[PDB]
Amino acid sequence: LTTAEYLAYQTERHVLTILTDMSSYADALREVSAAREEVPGRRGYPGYMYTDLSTIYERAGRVEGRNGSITQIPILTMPNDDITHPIPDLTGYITEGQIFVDRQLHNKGIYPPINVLPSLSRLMKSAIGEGMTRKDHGDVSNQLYAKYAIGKDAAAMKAVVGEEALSIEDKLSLEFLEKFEKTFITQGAYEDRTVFESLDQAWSLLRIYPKEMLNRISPKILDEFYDRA
Amino acid sequence: INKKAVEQGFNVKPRLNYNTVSGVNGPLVILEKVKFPRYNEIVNLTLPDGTVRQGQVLEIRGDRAIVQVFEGTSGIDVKKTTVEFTGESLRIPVSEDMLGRIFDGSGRPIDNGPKVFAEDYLDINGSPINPYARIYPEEMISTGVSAIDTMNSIARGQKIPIFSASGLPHNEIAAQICRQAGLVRPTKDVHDGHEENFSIVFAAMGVNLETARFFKQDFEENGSLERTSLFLNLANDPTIERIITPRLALTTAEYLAYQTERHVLTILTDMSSYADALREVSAAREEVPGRRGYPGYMYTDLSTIYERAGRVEGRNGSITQIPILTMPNDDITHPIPDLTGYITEGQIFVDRQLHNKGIYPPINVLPSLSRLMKSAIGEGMTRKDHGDVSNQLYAKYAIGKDAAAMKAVVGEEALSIEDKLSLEFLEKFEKTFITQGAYEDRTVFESLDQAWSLLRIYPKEMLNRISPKILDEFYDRA
Amino acid sequence: AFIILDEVIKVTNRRVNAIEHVIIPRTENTIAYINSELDELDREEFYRLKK
Amino acid sequence: YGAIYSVSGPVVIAENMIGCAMYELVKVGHDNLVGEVIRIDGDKATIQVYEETAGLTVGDPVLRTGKPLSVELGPGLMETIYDGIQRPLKAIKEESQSIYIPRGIDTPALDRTIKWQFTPGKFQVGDHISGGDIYGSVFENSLISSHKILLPPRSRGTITWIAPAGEYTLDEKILEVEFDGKKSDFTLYHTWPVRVPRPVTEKLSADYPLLTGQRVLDALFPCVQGGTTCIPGAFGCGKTVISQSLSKYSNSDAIIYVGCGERGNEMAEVLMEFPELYTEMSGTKEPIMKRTTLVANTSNMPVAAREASIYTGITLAEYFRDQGKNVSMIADSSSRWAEALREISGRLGEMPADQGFPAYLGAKLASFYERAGKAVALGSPDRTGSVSIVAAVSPAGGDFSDPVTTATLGITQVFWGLDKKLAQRKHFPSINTSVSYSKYTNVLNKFYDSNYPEFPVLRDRMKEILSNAEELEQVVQLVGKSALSDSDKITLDVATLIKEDFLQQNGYSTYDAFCPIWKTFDMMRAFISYHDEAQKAVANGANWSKLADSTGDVKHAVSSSKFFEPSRGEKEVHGEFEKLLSTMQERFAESTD
Repeated sequence: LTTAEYLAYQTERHVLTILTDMSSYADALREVSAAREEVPGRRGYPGYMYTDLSTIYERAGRVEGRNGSITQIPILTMPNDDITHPIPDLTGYITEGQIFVDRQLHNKGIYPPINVLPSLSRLMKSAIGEGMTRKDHGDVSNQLYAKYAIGKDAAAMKAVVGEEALSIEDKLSLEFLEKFEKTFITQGAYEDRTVFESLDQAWSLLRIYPKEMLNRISPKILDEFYDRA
Repeated sequence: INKKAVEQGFNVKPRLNYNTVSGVNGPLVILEKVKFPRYNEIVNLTLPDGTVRQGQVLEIRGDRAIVQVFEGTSGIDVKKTTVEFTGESLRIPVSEDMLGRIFDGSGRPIDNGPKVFAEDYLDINGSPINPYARIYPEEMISTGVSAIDTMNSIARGQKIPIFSASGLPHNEIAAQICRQAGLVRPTKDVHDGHEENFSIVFAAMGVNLETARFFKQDFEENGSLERTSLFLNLANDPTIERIITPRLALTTAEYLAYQTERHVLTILTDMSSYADALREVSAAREEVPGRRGYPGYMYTDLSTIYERAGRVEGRNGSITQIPILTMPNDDITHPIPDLTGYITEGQIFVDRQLHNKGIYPPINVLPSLSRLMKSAIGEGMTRKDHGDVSNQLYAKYAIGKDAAAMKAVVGEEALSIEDKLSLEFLEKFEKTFITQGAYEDRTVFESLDQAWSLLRIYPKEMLNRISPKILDEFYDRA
Repeated sequence: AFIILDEVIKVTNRRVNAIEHVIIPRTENTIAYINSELDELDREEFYRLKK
Repeated sequence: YGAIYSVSGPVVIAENMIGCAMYELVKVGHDNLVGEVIRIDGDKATIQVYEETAGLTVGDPVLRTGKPLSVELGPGLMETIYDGIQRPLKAIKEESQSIYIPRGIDTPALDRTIKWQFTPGKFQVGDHISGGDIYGSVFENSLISSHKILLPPRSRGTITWIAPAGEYTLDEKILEVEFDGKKSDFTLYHTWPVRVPRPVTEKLSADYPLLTGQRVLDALFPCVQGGTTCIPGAFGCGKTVISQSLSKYSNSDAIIYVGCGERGNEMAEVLMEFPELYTEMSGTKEPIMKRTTLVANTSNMPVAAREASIYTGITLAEYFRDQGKNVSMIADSSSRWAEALREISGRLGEMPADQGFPAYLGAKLASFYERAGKAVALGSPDRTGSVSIVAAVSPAGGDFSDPVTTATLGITQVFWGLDKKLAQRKHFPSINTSVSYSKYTNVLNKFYDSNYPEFPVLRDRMKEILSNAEELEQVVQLVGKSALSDSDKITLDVATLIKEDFLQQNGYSTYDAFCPIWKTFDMMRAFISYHDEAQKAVANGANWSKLADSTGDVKHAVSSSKFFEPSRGEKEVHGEFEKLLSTMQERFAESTD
C-alpha cells in the first residue's frame, strides 16, 4: 500500500491494488496478539483489528490536487463461508462495498460465482447515470436485484410449500433466476463484456416480465427502454 | 529357573510425615515444604480425628506439592493434619488370587476377606504397548446374541462399549454377554473345559447399590464368581476416587492376561460416572475445558483407559473390554460417547426407541459398529457368507427405516413394492432376529440361517451388495 | 375435494414430520452447542484475564 | 481467638485463625454470625458467612466452634419447624417477639428447657458400648412413644455411669463412657456432621412397599420404603395431595419435610396446613405434626441454609432410621436447592459445567439419593430402619431438560408424573399414567407373591390396556368412531371406567381418603376381571353393544367398588369384594345367552 500510494499520489499513476488474502493477515495479527497476552476482541482476534483494517483499507481512493488514484480490491476468504466472521464483518464496516463469491453459486458451475444479494458497492450511486454509463443503469440494477431477491424468496417458498401455491410473479421469478444465473452472471474468464452489453443483456432478461410489474424503475426509463428489443 | 527372585523388595524405605499443610481449596490440598516431591506420588492423609485418607500428587512446585484427596477434603486442619509420602506412584497389590474377591473402588477388599496377598505390586496406568509388538485381534467370540454375532461381531480383544442410557437394560445385556461369551471355534485344549472359560474383571464406578447387587448376584448365578474380580465403587463412595477404579480393574486385567496368560473379559459399567468425576476434578483444577465443560485432555485419558485391551505378540492372553456408558440425553454427539467412539473399535447401541417398543435386547444395530469384524469373519472363521449377509442386512435395514419414515410423510399407498418389502423385512427383523431370550444362546451359524431366512423375503435380483458367487450358493435352500 | 384434501394433508404431515422436526433440532443445535460454547470460551478467556 | 481481616459480600477472611478445620463453622463478629470455612491460607481462613455482613468491622473476634455443619439430634426436634441450618423458627419468634428473624440469633436447635422422661436401656455400668447402641428411651410425644436415644456413631467405650429413670433436660449428662482412660459425658442429644451419611450396619434392598393410599401410584407405579421418588413441583399440578398423603397415610413412622427455596406464600401455606393435618392410625386422633418435623426456607434466606436444607432433612431422617423407624423425606423443590448450589458456585467463582451448574451437581444428587434406603441400624439391638425420599423438581422454564431434573430422573427409581392438564380437568391426583414409571415393580415381586400374588400381572395388564386405549384414541381421531372393533371398544370403555373410578380418587371423601393395599388389589381384581370377562364373552359371543347395555349394572357395581369403606375391616371388605365378583361372574354368564 505504501508503494501504491507512492505511485498514485506522487507519480500520478492509477493504481489497482490487490491484496491476495486478508484472512492470512488477520491470522498473523491474531498470532501476534495472542503472543502478547492482549485482551481478545472476538474468538481470539485482537480488539484493535478494526483500527488495523481501517489503516490498511482507508489508504485508497483519490485525493485533491493529484492526478492519480488507488483502486483497492483486497481478497479475503471467509473461514466458514459466513459474513458474520470477524474478518469480513470488520472489513465491511470500514470498506465501501464488497463482492461476494458464493459457494453454492460456484457448486452450480457458474463463473464468476458472484452472489449479488450480499454484494454491494456503497459509492455506485453517484457513479452511473446521465453522462456516465447509461441512464438506465441504476434502475436496471435495482430491478435486477429486486427480481433476484424475489426469486430466492419464491424458491424458498417452493421448498417449503408447493409450486402451485406460488403466484405468477413467483413462477416468473424462478424463470428469471434460472436464465439470469445461466446467462447474465455466467461469463467466460476471458470475455470482457462492456457495461452496455451487460445492460442490454439485463434488459433482455427483464423483458421476461411485463411492464406493469417492473415497478421499481421509473416509467420514463421503462417506456424508453422496454420496447427497444 | 528363578527369574522371580530378582525383586529385592525387602528394602525398607522410611516415609516423610509432613505437618506443613498450608491450605485446602476444594478437592486439592497444598503442602509448602516437601523435599524433592515426586510427580505422581501417592500420599496418605491423617485427619485430626485420626481418620486416614489417601491421595496422589498432581502438581509440584519447587518445594511445594499439590495433592488431591480421593475421599474429599472435609476436615483437614493446617495445625493437626499430617501427610505421609510413600515415594512411589499408586500401585495395586495384584495376584492370581483376586479372582473371586470383591473389592472396594480403591482396591480395599469388601467381601470381609483379607487383603490381597500380592504376588507383585503393579503400577497403575502402565506403559503403552509397542505397535510393532501388537497382534491384530481376529478370533471372533460367539456372544450368542443374533444382533451381535451375525453383524457387528465381537473378536477376542475388542474394545467395544455398550452405548446406553438411564433406565435401559444395558446391565442385562452385559450379563448375557458375559454368560454366553465363548469362541466360535474353541481350541479344545482340555476336554474338562477349565481354561475354555473367560476370566472376568468387573469395575463398578458411580453405580447405585442395586446395580452392584444385581451384577454380583448374576455372577453368582453362572458359577462365574470364582473367575470374577469385582471393584465396586458405589454412588455413596467418594466421587474423586472414581478415577482409579477402572484403572485398578485394567491393571488387574493386564496382570491376569499378559502375565497369567488368562483370557480376561473386562466390564467397566457406567463410565459416564467416570467422565463426570473427570469433569469435577477438571473444574476444581480450573484448566482449559473442552466441549460441554469436559477437560481438553479427556480424549487421551479415555484412550489410556481403553487402549489397555488387545493381544500381544508372545503371550497367550487377551483383554476383552466391554465398557458400559449412559448417554445423558440419548445423544451420540455428547462428548462421553463421541470420544469413546473415536477410541474404541465400534460400539453396541442400546436404543430407547426399540426398548419402548418392547423388544429385547433393544440393540439398534444400525448405528452400532465393529471395526474389527472386517477380518474376524470369512471363509476360515464362521462361514464364507458372513460379511455379505451382514452388509445386506445393514443395507436392507436402512432402506426399511427410510421407507418407514416415508410411510408417515406420504402415506402407505405412495410406497413402492420394494418399500413394502422393506417394511415387512424390518418388522420380521426387529421381532424375530433382534428379539432374543435373556438366557437364549444362538450360535453364529443358527443366527446366520435366520438372517438368510429373513433375506429370502427379497428376490435374488435386488440383493445388490451380496456378491454373485455367494448369492448363487446360499440364497436357495441350504 | 379429495385431491385438495390429499394435497393439504400431505403438506401438513410432511411439514410436521420434517420441517418442524428439523427446525426445532436446528434451533436446539444452535443454542445448546454454539451459543453455550461461545459463552463458555468467553467465560474462560475473561476468567484467565481476571486471574 | 480469630479476627476479621477482609469482608466482601458473603465472604469474610479471618486472620490469625490457625487451627480451624475445612468446613468448620465459626461465630463471626460480635453478633456471632455463623459462617462456614471454605479456604485456608496459613492462619487466614476464608469464611462464607450466612447472613448479611453489612455491619461487620475489621477486627471483630471470630470464634471457631470446632465442628462442621452439625444438626442437633435428640428429643425435641419432633413437631418443630426449622430453617436450612436448623434454627427453631418457632422459638426464634417466641424469644424475640419480632416479625423478622434477628441477625446472629443463636437459639438452641433443641429446646433445652423441656424436661424429658427418660428410662434407661439394657446397658449397665461396666458394659462395652459402641455407636448406635440404644442406652435408653425418651417418651417424646403421644405418637412417638419411644424416642430411642443413641450413642453417637463415632463414639465407643466402657460405660462408667448411667443416670437412673427420671426427667432430664437436654443439657443434663446421662451417660459416662471410658475409652483409653479419658471420660466422656453424653446427654440426651448429640450433634452429627450434616454432610457425612449417618452410618449403618448393612444397607438392605428396599422391598416393602411405601403404601401411600393413593390408588394410582400404589398400584401402577409403586414405591418401596427406602426408595427414591421424583415428582414435578410445577404450579397447580396438585403435589399437595401427594405431600399430605405421604405425611398423613403412609407407613412412615416419621416424616421429614424440607423446603429448599420455596416461595414465601407457598411455604406459609405449608406451615399453616401441616399443624391442622391429622393422622389415620387409631381413627384420626392425633396430629401428624407429632410425627413430622419441617425444614422451612422462604425465597429470601441465607443461601447456605437453602443449600443445606436437604442435607439437614436427610440427616434427621437417617437419625430416625437408626432408631428403627421407617421415615420418608419429602423435598419441596430440588430445583430450588440446585439454584442455591448454582448461586453458591457463582459466589465462589467456580467453573460452570452445564447451564451454569457446578460439575459436582450430578455427584451430589447421586450421593444424597444413595443416603436413602432400608438398612440395618448401627449397634445393638438389631433393628432395621429405612429412609425414603420423595423429591420434587420444578424447572424454571418447564422444559424438563436442565441437568438437575435429568439427574434426578436418572437416579430416582420411580417418577410420579403430575400433569397440568389432568389437574385442569379436575382429575385427581392428576398423575399422568403415560409418562410415569416405576422401576421398583420387579423388586416388589417378592412382597406381592408373599401377600398378593396376582398383583403384578394385574398391574401390567392394566398398564397395557390403558396404553392400548391411549393409542386407539389417536386411531379414533384419525379414522372415525365406527371403525373400531368390538374388542377395541371394550378396551376403550374399560380404560375410561378405570380412569373414572380407580385412578381418580377424591381424597377428601371418607371412603377413598386412604385406599389400603388390599382394597387396591381387590379393585385391581374387579377391573381386570371385568375387562377379561367382556373380552372373552364378546370373542365367543354376540355384539358388544347389547352386552354392555345389559351389563351396565355390573359396571355400576364395580364403579361403586371405589365407595367401599376401608374402615369396615380388611376381612369384611375382602369378603364383600368376593361377593361382588361372584355376582359379576353370574350376571355375565346370564347375559351371554
